Amino acid sequence: NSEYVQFESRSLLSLFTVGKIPPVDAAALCYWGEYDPEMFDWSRDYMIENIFENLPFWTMIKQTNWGRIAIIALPRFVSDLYSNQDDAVQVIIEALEMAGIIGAKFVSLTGLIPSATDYGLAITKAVANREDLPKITTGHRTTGAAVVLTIKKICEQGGRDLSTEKVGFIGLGSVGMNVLPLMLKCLPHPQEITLCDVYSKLEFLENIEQNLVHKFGFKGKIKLALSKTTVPQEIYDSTLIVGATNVANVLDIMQVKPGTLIVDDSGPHCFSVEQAIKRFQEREDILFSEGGMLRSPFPIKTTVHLLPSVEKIMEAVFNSNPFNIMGCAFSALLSSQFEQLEPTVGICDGEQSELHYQILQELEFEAGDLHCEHYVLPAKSIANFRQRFGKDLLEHHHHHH
Amino acid sequence: NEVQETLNKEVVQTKNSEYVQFESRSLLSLFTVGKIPPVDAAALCYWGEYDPEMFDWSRDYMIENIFENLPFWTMIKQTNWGRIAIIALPRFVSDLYSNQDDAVQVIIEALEMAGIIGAKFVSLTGLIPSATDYGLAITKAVANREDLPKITTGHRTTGAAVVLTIKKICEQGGRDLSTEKVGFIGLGSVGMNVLPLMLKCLPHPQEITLCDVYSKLEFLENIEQNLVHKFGFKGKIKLALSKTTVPQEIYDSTLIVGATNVANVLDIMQVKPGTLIVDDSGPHCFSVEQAIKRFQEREDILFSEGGMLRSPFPIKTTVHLLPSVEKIMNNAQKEAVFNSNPFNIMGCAFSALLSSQFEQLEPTVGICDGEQSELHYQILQELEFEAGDLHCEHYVLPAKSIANFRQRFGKDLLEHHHHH
Repeated sequence: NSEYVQFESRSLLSLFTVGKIPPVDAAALCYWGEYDPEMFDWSRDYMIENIFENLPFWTMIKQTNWGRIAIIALPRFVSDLYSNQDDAVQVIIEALEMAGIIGAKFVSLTGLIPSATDYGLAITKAVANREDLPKITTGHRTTGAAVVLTIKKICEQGGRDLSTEKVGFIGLGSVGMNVLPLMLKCLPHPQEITLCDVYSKLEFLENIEQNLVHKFGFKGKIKLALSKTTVPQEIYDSTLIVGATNVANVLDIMQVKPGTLIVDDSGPHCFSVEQAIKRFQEREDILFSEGGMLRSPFPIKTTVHLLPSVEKIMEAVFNSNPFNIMGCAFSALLSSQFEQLEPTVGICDGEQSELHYQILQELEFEAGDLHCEHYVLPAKSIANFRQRFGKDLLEHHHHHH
Repeated sequence: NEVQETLNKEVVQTKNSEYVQFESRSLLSLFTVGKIPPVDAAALCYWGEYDPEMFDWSRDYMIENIFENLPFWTMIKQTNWGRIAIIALPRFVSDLYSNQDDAVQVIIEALEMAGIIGAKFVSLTGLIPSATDYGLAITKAVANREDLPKITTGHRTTGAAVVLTIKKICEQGGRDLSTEKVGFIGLGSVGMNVLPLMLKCLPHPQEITLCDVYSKLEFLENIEQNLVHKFGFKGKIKLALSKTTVPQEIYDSTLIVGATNVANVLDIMQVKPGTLIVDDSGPHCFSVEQAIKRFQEREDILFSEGGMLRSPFPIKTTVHLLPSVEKIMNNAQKEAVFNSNPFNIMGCAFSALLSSQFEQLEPTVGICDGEQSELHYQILQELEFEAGDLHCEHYVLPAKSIANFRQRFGKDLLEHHHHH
């Protein structure tokens, strides 16, 4: 019941081969989340062998004003990619072969696929000098641009100036190392920056601190804090929290002070999504949103083909914003339309993300409106937040517990 | 549920042949991930006739929700000369006869799929030619297109297979063709191919009887005149006209070559003892079960398929059943059809591979230049090809029974029987 979301009962691969579906220009690989024994009544290995059949599954088509992109689901769960890298690389190459057939020239590795494939390098090992396959990309330079666009939006809608914010970064990984230099070059420098990571990355954080004062030109307070399973209480003194970590529920959403802004690319989210919604509905004292979601100026027509096996035991996709598309997936389409936006493999210099930011703003792209998975923060609640939690009013709220 | 579900599966994973092998996963999907090499040709087929007892679904439900109005790549034939894809159109026999425009449309879509998996030529097997004006209805719709593989009716190759079956049924029966009174039932597409080819490659018979429906009298009269001038036939030529059932005149024939599409026109119980029968008809012009019953009790006839070829080397066949249908066949002998002669392949399907390897063998659309079949016959012989062993659908004639026929109805023994 919408012209921008339509379900297709027949296989998209078959319809393509009979000339009923035009080729795509790019593709994006995803996985089936994590296995839940209450959702499905099969075992994990039975679903991999008999339901997914160890084959890539072309499940979605997104028609944008800048090309078409196919969504292909690998026949694995997220834990299966981490426990066997060789098998994960193998199923990706097969998915790359299918993506090349349907016309894709670039393929994004969405979710935790980079974190499990040496950020794409484990795949380039097996591709060697093969050319018949489309080129892979982690899309993390576009994800970083989407995070910076969300920082800009959550501060604008919150009625808060970034230059008088105390920003805390949880997780300085591939996406994290793209956001921090890009944030300083596109937005006003904050009053304070806090870097937080594992003990293994102390010298790593110590480096970024020194790069912050010389190379990036940050002249504010820089503090270093280390996480042990959970975040140090020091991070709760931050007024804006930027999360880009792979460990889940590291931030206690009930310990953040009233008026905190949270931008989290992490999927899974570094905080409890359900506890954040409940606090926001009762208190309306926080702003939190996805970090890696982009909002296109023009709507996107999404065709959906569910696996008939899983379709029986299933809203979710129809209950979506037709203007929204993930920055990681869209990155493959960007590389296919703009040769200057080269694909990214592994962790490398994050300065080039400024090109992605400029292009995204040139096309009148902005971050997706403030939302977290299924929940969209209502505009009237955001307005109530702006009137109640300006910088001059943060000290005048009771911090529970 | 799982536990037993998996057990069941484990067992039927009998996959027992190095020549025939079942694949539970989609052949199209396995191709797109580089696990299945491209093919050189394809063959289009259909799901036979719908009988409400075989399947438990409605005919419309199966077309819309089981076939999903899409072609189904169901088989791969790996021969020593190329690979062929067997693609099933989402239609039955009547769906092709009742709507030609829709039949052409789904055929176009099948050509599109065949081209993607690498096929350069596509055969129209079964009754598809008779339902698409022998390909002309498809050629008119693909006009001005260069992106699709070329279609062919393959009837020049089926005709070569029929002549090869005539040569084999006479050799195994211990009979000489030059002392046979041959009767042709149906001078259609393949019939107009076998008659000129038979005279140009095998010894001329003593007598020839042309038999068809009434409206084609002067057509039969004209080819009769072509028989005496074009091919130098100096034997007796009689013309009989059939209506509903063959005329008694061809029951006087000792070798019967059927090439008609109307079924049960020849009474197998009226055939004189010692008669040899080759039939391409699909539906067979005779009752198959009555022929098996008479052959098992009396062993006084030889009958076989006409359009089946036998390759000198075995053929590796990959079979992927429709998962919906696979559970309805369950574990009966409908899956014992897996057991088949790995040397056997239909001449119609094999024709598409022949055109992809030999440029002199042009695709055929419409009924034309039947003599040209001689090429098809010559190359096939140079490749050491022969007709399939004497068989009729599921039944293969045992060698001991064929020997009993040759011992009792050989070349010098036919004249010493009751009906001469």
